[PDB]
Amino acid sequence: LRRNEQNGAAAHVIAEDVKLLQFHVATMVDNELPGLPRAMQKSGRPLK
Amino acid sequence: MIYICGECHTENEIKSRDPIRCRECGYRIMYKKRTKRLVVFDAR
Amino acid sequence: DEITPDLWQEACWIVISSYFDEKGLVRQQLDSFDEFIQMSVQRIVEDAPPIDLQAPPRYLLKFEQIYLSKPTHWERDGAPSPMMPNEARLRNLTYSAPLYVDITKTVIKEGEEQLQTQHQKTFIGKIPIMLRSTYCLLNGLTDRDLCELNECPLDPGGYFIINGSEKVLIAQEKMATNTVYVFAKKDSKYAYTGECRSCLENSSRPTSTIWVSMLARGAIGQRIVATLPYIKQEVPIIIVFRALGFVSDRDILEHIIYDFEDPEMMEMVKPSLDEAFVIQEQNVALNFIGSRGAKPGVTKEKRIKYAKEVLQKEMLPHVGVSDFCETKKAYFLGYMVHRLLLAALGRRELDDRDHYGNKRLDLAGPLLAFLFRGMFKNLLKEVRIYAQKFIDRGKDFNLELAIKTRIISDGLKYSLATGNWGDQKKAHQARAGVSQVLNRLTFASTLSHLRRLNSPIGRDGKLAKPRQLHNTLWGMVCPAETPEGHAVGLVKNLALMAYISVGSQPSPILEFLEEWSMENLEEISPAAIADATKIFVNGCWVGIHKDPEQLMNTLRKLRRQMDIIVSEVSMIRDIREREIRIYTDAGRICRPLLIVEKQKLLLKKRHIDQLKEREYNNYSWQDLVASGVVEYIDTLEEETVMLAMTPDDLQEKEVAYCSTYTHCEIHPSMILGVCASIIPFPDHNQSPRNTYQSAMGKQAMGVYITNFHVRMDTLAHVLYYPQKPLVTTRSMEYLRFRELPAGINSIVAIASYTGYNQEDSVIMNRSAVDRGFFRSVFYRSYKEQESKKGFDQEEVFEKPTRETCQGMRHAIYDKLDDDGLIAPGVRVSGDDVIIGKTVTLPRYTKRDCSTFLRTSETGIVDQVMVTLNQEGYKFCKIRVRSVRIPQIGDKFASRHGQKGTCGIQYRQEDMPFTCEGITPDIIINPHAIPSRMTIGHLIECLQGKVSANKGEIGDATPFNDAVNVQKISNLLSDYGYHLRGNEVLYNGFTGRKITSQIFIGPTYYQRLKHMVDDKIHSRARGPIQILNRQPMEGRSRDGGLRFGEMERDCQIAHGAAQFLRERLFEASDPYQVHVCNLCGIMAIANTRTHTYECRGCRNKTQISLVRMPYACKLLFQELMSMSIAPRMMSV
Amino acid sequence: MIIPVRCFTCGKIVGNKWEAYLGLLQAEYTEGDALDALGLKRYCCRRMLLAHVDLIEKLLNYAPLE
RNA sequence: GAGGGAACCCACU
Ligand SMILES: [Zn+2]
Ligand SMILES: [Zn+2]
Ligand SMILES: [Zn+2]
Repeated sequence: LRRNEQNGAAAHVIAEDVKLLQFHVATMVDNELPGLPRAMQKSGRPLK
Repeated sequence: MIYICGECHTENEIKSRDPIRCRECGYRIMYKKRTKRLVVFDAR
Repeated sequence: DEITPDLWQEACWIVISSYFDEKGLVRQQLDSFDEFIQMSVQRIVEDAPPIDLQAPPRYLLKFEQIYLSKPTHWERDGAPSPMMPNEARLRNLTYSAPLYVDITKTVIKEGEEQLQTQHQKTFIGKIPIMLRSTYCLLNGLTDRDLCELNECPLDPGGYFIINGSEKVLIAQEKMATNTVYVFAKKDSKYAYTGECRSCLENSSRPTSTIWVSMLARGAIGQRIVATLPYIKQEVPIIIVFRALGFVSDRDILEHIIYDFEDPEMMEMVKPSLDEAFVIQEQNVALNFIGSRGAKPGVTKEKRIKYAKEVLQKEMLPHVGVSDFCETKKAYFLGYMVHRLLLAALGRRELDDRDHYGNKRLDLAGPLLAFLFRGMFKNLLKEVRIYAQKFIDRGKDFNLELAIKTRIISDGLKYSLATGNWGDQKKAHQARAGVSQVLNRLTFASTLSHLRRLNSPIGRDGKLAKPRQLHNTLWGMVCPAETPEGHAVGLVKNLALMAYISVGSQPSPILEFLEEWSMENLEEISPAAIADATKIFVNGCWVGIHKDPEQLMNTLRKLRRQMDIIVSEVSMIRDIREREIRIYTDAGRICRPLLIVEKQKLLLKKRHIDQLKEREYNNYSWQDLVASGVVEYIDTLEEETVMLAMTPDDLQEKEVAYCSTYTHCEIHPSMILGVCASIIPFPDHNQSPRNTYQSAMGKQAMGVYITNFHVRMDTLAHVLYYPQKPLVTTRSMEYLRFRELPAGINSIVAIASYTGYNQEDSVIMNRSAVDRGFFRSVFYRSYKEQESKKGFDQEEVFEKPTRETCQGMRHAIYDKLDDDGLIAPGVRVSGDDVIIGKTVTLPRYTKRDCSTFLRTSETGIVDQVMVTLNQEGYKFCKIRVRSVRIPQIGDKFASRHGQKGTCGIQYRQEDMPFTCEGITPDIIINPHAIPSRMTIGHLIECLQGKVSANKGEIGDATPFNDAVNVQKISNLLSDYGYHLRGNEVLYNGFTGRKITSQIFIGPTYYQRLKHMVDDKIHSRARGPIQILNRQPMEGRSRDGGLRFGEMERDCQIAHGAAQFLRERLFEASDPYQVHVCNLCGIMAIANTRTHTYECRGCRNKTQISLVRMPYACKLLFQELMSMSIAPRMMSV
Repeated sequence: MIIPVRCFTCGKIVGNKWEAYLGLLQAEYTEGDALDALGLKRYCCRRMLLAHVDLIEKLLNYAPLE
């Protein structure tokens, strides 16, 4: 998102990057919240 | 060293990094010799 | 001629011996796997649709005929070999057979004819093979051939070898499919609900469940709604009937209510008709259905297609899935609504979930079929992707490169290895523990684990009903054998003569019913349904019959002579409800019963005489089934039969309590399982003690298998001198307990001697123990392998050198030979190297990764085996042998739940003695008996005294009137002993007679696996965890004990605050941090340079030293990671 | 697995009696009469031979590694 | 003079 704001980019791709950053930060804090997919390790197990 | 073949009961010399195969019958499961060290059992 | 009552016991055990000579004990596993291999794999391949692919060129791929080979091994050379089960166990191979298939690829071009390519016998993966099944290499081999292959002939088979580990598929309970079950949901909006988990027969597909429910009173009236698959909202049932193609209320009520002269059914269907009056056309009803779908289409015609697809393909697949089969579906849905109204009226009883005729048992067959269905769908998906890619940009694709055999092979291997029944990426949302490592501590544990049933209800559930011993478990599930703790009642075991049905095609029964005067549902007016009998075949209402009694007589006659109807087909006449239900599907648990006609057994003396020469006449159990003498009755049919417990119930006078017996139990003691059948006199014990013995007979050390010298199991236990019991049951003749026994007949005196047997303890004779009494051997296997984890990394079996290897464990390495492996016959201790493996470090070019012996487990290297693994590296397995002499604290149990640790061992001159000089081998406390009421222990001791004096093996079959305590007492008094088993014992220390007379005699005891030397553990200081810096887990890692929360509460109540601080701070994890005196955050402290600096305050002098647990520092840093500021203030 | 040398309870020699006991049973003796002919009077010595399972015979049906 | 975690299963009081 630093790249997508340092050079020009569309509003929707910036919003999608914001959504992904929000998901990653929230799943760093809370990975068992309802309504969203669980953050998972590539083996398929969820993260702690 | 000397390994007994599991199937054909024969003893075979195997060096290190040599694949474990019986030179007679090509059986891949082989067993070590009983040791020559001296082991004492109390008869208890 | 009729069997006289004096010959009846001998005759019934003859027919039981014939049954176990034919079927054995693991017949359900082998039969399910054989059905899966022969029928289910081919059917799954057929039901998979052909692949149609267009960019244009059209390619049609059609999988036609499977081929399964015998289990073969391919080494890195590539030459196939017949792979033996011991080779699979030793080399950690998967005992699997390659599965080939015939594929046809047709090419359809524009302006060109169809082109056929016949890819015959195309390899698509490897199916793991159940041991001693049809496609196992041990099939049909005699006992001599099995011994020449280093296999135990007593080994049952019934398991798989996955990576060298023996895996058993535990049978899984489920609700029965295609059957209407009406329950009353509590504390819900529904007063009653009808449920049908509909699954189409002759195919492996998921079950679609429909809920025909009725709303509660609390609403002008109570209405019937339908919860359909792939429909979000509930739909009124009249709308579903209109969308099925019946718009008039008269036709819908004819499909629902069969007797129109019944007004209360009309009264209850009035609210549904009133609710769904606004829809009056089929298309409007389909629109209403499609408006509540998974994704409602914007086009109304798309909603019509979606609703039609739901109502045809996904609504009740078992009654019909093809086009124009809607009248059978309408009659079945009307039958569901009629059953709901019958439950609503109280005119029919609600269905029982715990009733075990409403349950099916998924054995290895159905479970492996579910797996293979999913994975063949995945393989076709990947073939479709590959061929799509090479027809999109290219023109042609190679089919042999299209198929990924890793899918089927590694999916079956993964699900059998882990027990997670599903996919590797979806392990969290799949059922676990379906596949378990096969218990090999005793032969009884092996048999019990091979005949194990499991309710897949979560063990955290605190409701009692699934755990309860249901009435319908008689003769099907052992009433004694259940685990203790969280899995009580949920994990069950098979009774000895219980057989789980394997499945059959309904087509012969359906044809016979079609031309045995049953009229179809399509060809009848509904007015004929009211007085006729509905006929269900695998839960499919196929027609009605006007004469149900002669129809059931004809069907029973056909099944009894093994005509059109096969023996495992269940046929139930619900006489009060006017229904005949015929079940041919798999998972129905049944048992054989003697047929009784007019208060007489059809088993005569001619059958018993023919069975006495089973290996001369070639008369077998199957001939007895074909004679119409015995027949298999399942739980649903057993609810309509009238069982005589014994033939004495038949030969009874003017008031026989019943003159209409239909069946007779072969022997009632056959209601027990494998582990409960070794209990002598189980009907003289309290039932929880029989449960405890059923638990502990799997922990008893004997000789678990005959070929234990070939096998290198991780844990193995072999008794020196296992004895068959002096007091046996007849059911033990088929558990092979006479050939692989677990225990010793012990002279047990029940006495209070020196106080060392109190509170479930035993005193053992030290002189007996010196003579080999209950001496055992512990075998432990250690596996290691060289592995090429990268090009530079190379683990190698070498004898290491101190000046060359990095990071040794300060141990001796001289006992290793120069191949890096210790030799057999060498004494080893806890700090000794047995496998010397070095890994190259990318002057210390390699570091030490040697395999060490487990600590405090002294022993002698019994065997060393060197081989090649699957991927061709050197693989060593070392069996170390240690002799376990009985010790204070070793667990011992009789066969009656009388567990106990050895409290002391006295020598022969210290033990009390009889006037003949007999000292007890074991002294147990009298107080173990009264609250337990294990009277079968006392009767076994008395019967064993009689047996050892007479020179015979005492019979302790449970329900036996020929054996009585008075008869055993008189027999004992005939041998010069007191009739009640008491003897005058003399004190060993003083020689004086004990004033009381001591009950003493032979009783079968078992040495349990729980030695004190496998449990004793102390830690002073040692290894700690990386994260929280607290001591480790378990004695195997030199860990500490948990001073848990309850211990913390207890030390709070004691008031010992300094002991609480010692345990929870400075015996676990002392730590020192430096915090700012202003902000309270942990500062940066350089103790070497004395630079105590706090960033965020520019503070270099107001820093304080705080002693805290390392876990509290970790907690505070985790909170700071969560943007919380825990500020430690020293003021 | 093999017959014990001693009776566990008293220490009477029973290891020289298993083949004699099998020969007596082959000679149509009852088990009690066969035990009585071998001098096993105490029932502790009689459970040695009565309850013995001779598993070594079936172990000898496997080809030896050594 | 001491270098993995996780998951699951069995068992013990
Ligand atoms: Zn060989
Ligand atoms: Zn600060
Ligand atoms: Zn004796």
